Amino acid sequence: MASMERFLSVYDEVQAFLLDQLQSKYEIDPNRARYLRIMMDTTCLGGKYFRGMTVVNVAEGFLAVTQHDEATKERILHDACVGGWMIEFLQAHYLVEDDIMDGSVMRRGKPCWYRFPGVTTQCAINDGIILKSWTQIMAWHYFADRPFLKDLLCLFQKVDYATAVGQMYDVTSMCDSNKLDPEVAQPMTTDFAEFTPAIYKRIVKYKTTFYTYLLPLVMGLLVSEAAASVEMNLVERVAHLIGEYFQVQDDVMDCFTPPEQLGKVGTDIEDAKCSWLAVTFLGKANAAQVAEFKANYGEKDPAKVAVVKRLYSKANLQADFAAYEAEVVREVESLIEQLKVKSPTFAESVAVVWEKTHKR
Amino acid sequence: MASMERFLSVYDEVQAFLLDQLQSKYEIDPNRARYLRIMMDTTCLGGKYFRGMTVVNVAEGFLAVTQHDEATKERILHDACVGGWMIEFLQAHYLVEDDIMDGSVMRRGKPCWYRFPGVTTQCAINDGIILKSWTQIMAWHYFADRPFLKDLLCLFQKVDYATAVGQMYDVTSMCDSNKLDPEVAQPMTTDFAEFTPAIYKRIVKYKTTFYTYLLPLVMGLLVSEAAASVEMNLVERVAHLIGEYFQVQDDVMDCFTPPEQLGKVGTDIEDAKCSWLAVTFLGKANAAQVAEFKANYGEKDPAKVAVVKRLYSKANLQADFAAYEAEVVREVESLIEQLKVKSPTFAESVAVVWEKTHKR
Ligand SMILES: CN1Cc2cc(F)ccc2NCCC1=O
Ligand SMILES: CN1Cc2cc(F)ccc2NCCC1=O
Ligand SMILES: [Zn+2]
Ligand SMILES: [Zn+2]
Ligand SMILES: [Zn+2]
Ligand SMILES: [Zn+2]
Repeated sequence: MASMERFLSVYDEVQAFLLDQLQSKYEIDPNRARYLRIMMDTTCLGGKYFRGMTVVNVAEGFLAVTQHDEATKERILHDACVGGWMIEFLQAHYLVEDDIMDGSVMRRGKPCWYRFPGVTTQCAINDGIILKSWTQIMAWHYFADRPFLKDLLCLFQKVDYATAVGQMYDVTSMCDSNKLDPEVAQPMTTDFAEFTPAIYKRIVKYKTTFYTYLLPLVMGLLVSEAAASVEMNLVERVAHLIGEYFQVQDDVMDCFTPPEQLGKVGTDIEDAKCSWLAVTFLGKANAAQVAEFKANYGEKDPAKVAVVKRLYSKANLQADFAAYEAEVVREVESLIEQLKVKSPTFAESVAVVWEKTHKR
Repeated sequence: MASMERFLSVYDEVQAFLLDQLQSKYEIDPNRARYLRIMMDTTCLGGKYFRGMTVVNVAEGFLAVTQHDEATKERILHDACVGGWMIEFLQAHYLVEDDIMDGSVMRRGKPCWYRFPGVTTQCAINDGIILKSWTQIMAWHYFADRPFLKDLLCLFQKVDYATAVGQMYDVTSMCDSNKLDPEVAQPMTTDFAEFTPAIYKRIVKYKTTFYTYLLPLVMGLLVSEAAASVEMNLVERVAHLIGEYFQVQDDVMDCFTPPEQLGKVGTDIEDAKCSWLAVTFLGKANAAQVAEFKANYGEKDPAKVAVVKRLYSKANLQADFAAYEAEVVREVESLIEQLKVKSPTFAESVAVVWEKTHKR
């Protein structure tokens, strides 16, 4: 069976399971079950399934070099699909909540969930809670007797928690640290002293790389019982590197990709986000460029946003990006090589993850 | 050592642990650690700690009848305190999110977290995420080698999930079920056909009773390794009964308790909530009373809210409440008795839970 149709089939199975359970054990009525079915479909489906499919691809890699009964191959691939859906639903939780937090309009060319007319924020905040709760229900049901259950649940929590901490680093990225204070409304930075590579890297490492790259890779290893085929520090290092690159591309596209192609009107400039473009621009600007950037950044006014875009275009940030891209190619290839000392197969899965990231 | 000072001491310990961990493993800076410290204190502290202290009281009960080394008594009480804080932090997560969902103003005579000037909804939604994530971090750290870890984490998830499903039942309680639909803005019910005792009971069972009563009782049993001293169906039945009673009192107080004493301006009438008062009023009203109630319920207009209050006062709902209260006294005493077949101690803890509920 091809991997993607397996993966999509298991979505239907897990949906049925969750909704059947709500009816037998949580007293749900058919109309609220329908509401939850629609919510799940709307929030979990229509992406590329990169994260969840990575769990399946890692597991397929190991299957090709490990002796197993056919039933065992099937069980492992079914666990990989379940595990992939936990990651997709964890993503779904964060997109629902982040779109409410950020007052976002669209996502993927469709309205954010909370903006649907029969949803509203009141329900959507709790729908997003449910999305994440479903990841646990899946796990406890499908993995109750599995030897990797403990390790999988402990990994998943950590990644969830890293993610939430990353969200805090992101939403507070335009504030001056020494001014954080629940009692006092937070001004935007005026010096941009915290728009540094190291501070950027911290935001991205926690907000994206743990759930997007580390967790799919390591879930593949756990459902395969293959964590001893790898040096976990190397898996972490490569995940964080690749994940950083992924976000740098997202940052660049928020600004320069046509909204119809983006799926989204990009607002990083108005939102005063600590983007790769802002940081890299500040890393090369002269005094006058820095002052013009300060006078225009983090303002809804379209005349000012267009000044920030003009500054970025004039500053030749494509040069810095190809330099960055070169260095990431270097380091990711070094790490892949180090990953072959213990697992050629695993290193090859990492290669494929890198290729899918480095092209899109 | 007295139970409450133990419990409060363990709060400080767990706080220190969480913030120290953020610094050593999650790259946090001191100012964001301070923000999280303040958030934790503001959201987790200043209640009565009923839920978390119930875990400690159940555990104390078992200690008084079970032979153990002093070090083991200390370990059990420390686990009970940790477990109690997981419940308090789970509550904190739901109050933060529910206050944002409901557009609430105050809670306990202080502003809702999201309304603090340096917080805002953008941060508060994610602060509430973190609150719940901290419950898992506590568990994995303090209970990593404990034999009850699996059972505790599986119970906790279920209770979390019941809670979220209860929140969905509550936020959708004024809608007609057959009209739920993400695509279509939801009208308030005009017939109130779903304002029934059974429908009310379902809302309350899931939204409150699992986290408020079931989880503290069963956590006490798990940290005591005492789940075999009870018939779990009886613990569930008693939890749900007592929990229902608790919410009926909250419902009555939302309407009739002075806001300065309530901690809150009560808005259940304006919010068109399926409250015990609404249901019980509809269960006894004549046609004219039902029509006046329909013309006035679920409106912000203070003239209409005062009409709904007048209808409730005229309808002598105190009578129905003392009748309800009588029946709950009957059934809770029956269940306590059934709980003595297997554990006098456990039954006595349930008695104390009932006494603290039935007086406040
Ligand atoms: C717990 N902590 C952060 C972390 C979070 C995760 F999600 C996954 C891995 C790691 N490990 C790196 C450092 C550490 O020990
Ligand atoms: C899982 N489900 C609902 C439930 C949720 C909980 F939080 C705790 C207990 C129960 N048990 C009653 C019925 C059932 O088996
Ligand atoms: Zn965001
Ligand atoms: Zn972006
Ligand atoms: Zn609410
Ligand atoms: Zn209330």
